[PDB]
Amino acid sequence: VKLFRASEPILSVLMWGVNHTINELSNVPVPVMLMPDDFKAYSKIKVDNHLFNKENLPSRFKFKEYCPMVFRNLRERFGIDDQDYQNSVTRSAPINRFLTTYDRRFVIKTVSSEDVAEMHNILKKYHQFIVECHGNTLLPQFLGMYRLTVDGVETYMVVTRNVLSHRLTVHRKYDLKGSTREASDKEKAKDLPTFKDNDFLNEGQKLHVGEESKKNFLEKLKRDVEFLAQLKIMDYSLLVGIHDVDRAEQEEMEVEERAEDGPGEFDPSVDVYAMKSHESSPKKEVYFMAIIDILTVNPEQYSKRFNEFMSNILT
Amino acid sequence: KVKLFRASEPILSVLMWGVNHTINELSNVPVPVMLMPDDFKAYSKIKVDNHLFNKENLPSRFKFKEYCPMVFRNLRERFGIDDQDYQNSVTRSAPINRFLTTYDRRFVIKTVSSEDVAEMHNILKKYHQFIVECHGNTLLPQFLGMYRLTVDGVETYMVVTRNVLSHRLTVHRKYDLKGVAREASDKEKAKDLPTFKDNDFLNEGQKHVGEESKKNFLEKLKRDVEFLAQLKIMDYSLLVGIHDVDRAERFFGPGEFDPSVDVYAMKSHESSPKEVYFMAIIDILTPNPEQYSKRFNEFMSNILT
Ligand SMILES: Nc1ncnc2c1ncn2[C@@H]1O[C@H](COP(=O)(O)O)[C@@H](O)[C@H]1O
Ligand SMILES: Nc1ncnc2c1ncn2[C@@H]1O[C@H](COP(=O)(O)O)[C@@H](O)[C@H]1O
Ligand SMILES: Nc1ncnc2c1ncn2[C@@H]1O[C@H](COP(=O)(O)O)[C@@H](O)[C@H]1O
Ligand SMILES: Nc1ncnc2c1ncn2[C@@H]1O[C@H](COP(=O)(O)O)[C@@H](O)[C@H]1O
Repeated sequence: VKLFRASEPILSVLMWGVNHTINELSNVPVPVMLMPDDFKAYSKIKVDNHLFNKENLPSRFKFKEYCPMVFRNLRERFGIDDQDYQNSVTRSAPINRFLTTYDRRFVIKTVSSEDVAEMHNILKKYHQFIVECHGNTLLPQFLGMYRLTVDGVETYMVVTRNVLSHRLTVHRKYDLKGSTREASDKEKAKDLPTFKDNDFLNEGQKLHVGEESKKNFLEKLKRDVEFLAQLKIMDYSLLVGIHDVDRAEQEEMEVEERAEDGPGEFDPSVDVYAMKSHESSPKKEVYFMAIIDILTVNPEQYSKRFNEFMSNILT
Repeated sequence: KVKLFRASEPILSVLMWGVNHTINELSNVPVPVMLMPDDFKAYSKIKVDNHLFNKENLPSRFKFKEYCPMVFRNLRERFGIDDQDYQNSVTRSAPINRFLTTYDRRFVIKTVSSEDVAEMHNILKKYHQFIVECHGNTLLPQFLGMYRLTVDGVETYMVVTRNVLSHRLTVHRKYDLKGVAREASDKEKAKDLPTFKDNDFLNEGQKHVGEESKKNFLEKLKRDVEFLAQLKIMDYSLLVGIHDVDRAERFFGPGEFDPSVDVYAMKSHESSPKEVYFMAIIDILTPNPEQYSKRFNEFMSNILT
C-alpha cells in the first residue's frame, strides 16, 4: 500500500511515474527483438485528480517516459529485474537534483533538454554496444529517462546504476578525466569531498587490484572509450571511490556502541563496479570505478588521454 | 497474468484499462473513517498519449474519467463486493453483449447519457445514505462505478451495476413490469429471449414464492419505492427472470446457486407447479410519482403467492 510520501511533490510524482510505467510495461509482452520505432517511442500520462487522492501527490501533474521498450530491455541486459527497480524507487522516497533511491542501488540525475536529445541520438548505438559486450562495460548503465511536469514546470531525469556500493561506505572519492585540474577549498570542506586529477597524483594514490583484474578493467575501459570517441563524445570522467575495510569495521563498532546505550565483502551482482584490493595491498580496501558523464582538445584525443591516465592508476 | 486489453471495440479496451488503472490507484488510497461532502464532488481524470507504444489493443490516445471514486469504492464495500474481484471481472476478459456484462456475467455495463450522470450526482448522497441505513439490503440497482471514456474525441458515459439475473443459471423467460397499454411488441416477441410486460404477464396468468420471501421481499420493495418516490423519481421497472430447472436437463446440479453471488435469486416453494426466480428494481436515473409508487407496489404484490 504505497503512499508516495516525499519531501517534494516532484519526488512523489517520480515515485508515482516509475510505479505506473513499470506496471503498465508488465502488461506489454516482451519482444523477440526491439524495433526502430521503439527508439522514437514514448508514453505520456496526464493526471487531474479533483478533490481526490491529494494527501501526497499534486492534483495535477504529467509523466513522460522516453523509449520505454528500449529501457526495459536495457534493464534486462544489465540484470535488473523490473520489480526490483520499481521497488527501489517506490517503497520509500529517493533521498539526496542528485538523488539516490532509499536503498542506494539507483542514481537519479536531473538533466537538461539537451542531455535528453543527446540520449536519443546515441541511443541506437548504445543499445547495440551493450548487446555485443553482454552488459560488460564501465559506461553508465541507463535504466530510464523521464520528463516530469509539476506546477507547469518540466523536469528531465535519467536513472542509472549507482557506481558506488549500495552498502559499503565510501571514505574517499575522485573525479578523473586526464587533462592539464583540482578540487576547490569549498569542496575540500565537505565531509566526503570530490577530489580531482592533481589531487590524485599529488598524494601518490594507487589502487592495488591484482593483475587478473587490472586487465579485465583496462580492456573494458578500452572498448568503452573507443566507443565514446567513435560517438564524438567528450568531457566524461572516471568516478573513483575508495572504501577502507578496516576503518569501516571500526565505524560499525562505534555505531553499535552508540545504539546499545562481513568486512570487505560485496555482491558483485549488485556492487557491479567493485574490486577487492590485491592480497599484497598496504591497506585492505574496496574500489568502485566506472565511467560517468557521457551526455553533457577533442574526441579522438580525449579517448587516448583519458585512457592512459586510468591505466596508470592501477597496480 | 498479463492483462492485454483485447476487446471487440477499442472503447471496451479503454474501459478495461480504466477500471484496472483506477482500482489499482485506489488500493494505495486509505479507506477513510467516513465519506466527506467533497467525495461527492470529486473525480479522477487521466489522459493517455502513447506514441509508438503499447498500441496493440489500446488507442494511443484516450481519456478516462471516474466519478466520486471514494463513494463508489464504499458502495462496492457496502454491497459485499471486493475491489479485486470487481477489477478481475472487468479486466480478465473483455465484456460481452449498449448493454454489456463482464465476461463472467456478474456485472452489467450500461451506456448512459450526460443527464443520467447528472441525475446520479443529483441522488448520490441520499442514495448512499439509504444504502447505509438499509444495511445494503435493498432491491434497488447497485451502483458499483460510473465512468466517462473519451475515445476519438467522443465521450461515452458508463454505469456498472450488479447483474439482476444469475451469472450462471440460464434465464428461460423474463418480464419488465411497471404498471397503460404496454406489452411485448410484434418484432420483440420474435427474439430468442423476449421481454414481456405487465399485460403479457397478467394475460399469461403467470404467478410461487415461500410466504417468508413474499413477506420480506415486499417489505423490501415498499421501503425502496417510498425512497424512489421521496426522490421524485419514476418510470422504473421491475426486472423479473424465470429459470426452469428441468428444461436445463464435477458439476453444479439443477437449480443450484450461490446466494451470495446471485443476490436476487429465489427458489420456488414446494407447492409450485420448479423454478428459480430473479427479481430487483432497475432504471432509476430519470426525474404522479407518489402514485406511481403505489401503482407499482401493488401490481407487484399480486404476482406472489
Ligand atoms: N524521439 C526523439 N528523437 C530525438 N530527440 C528528441 C526525441 N524526443 C525528444 N527529443 C529531444 O529531447 C528534448 C526534450 O524533448 P521533449 O520531450 O519534447 O521535452 C528536446 O531537445 C527534443 O528535441
Ligand atoms: N552513477 C553514479 N553513481 C554514484 N554517484 C554518481 C554517479 N554519477 C554521478 N555521481 C556523483 O555525482 C557527482 C558528479 O555528477 P554530477 O554533478 O551530477 O554531474 C560525483 O561527485 C559523484 O559522486
Ligand atoms: N580497534 C581500533 N582500531 C582503530 N581505531 C580505534 C580502535 N579502537 C578505538 N579506536 C579509536 O580510538 C579512539 C577512541 O575510541 P573509543 O574506544 O570508541 O573511545 C577513536 O578515535 C577511535 O576511532
Ligand atoms: N441491473 C441489471 N441486471 C441485469 N440485466 C439488466 C439490468 N438492467 C437492465 N437489464 C436488462 O438489460 C436491458 C436494459 O436495456 P435498456 O432497456 O435499453 O436500458 C434489458 O433487456 C433489461 O432486461
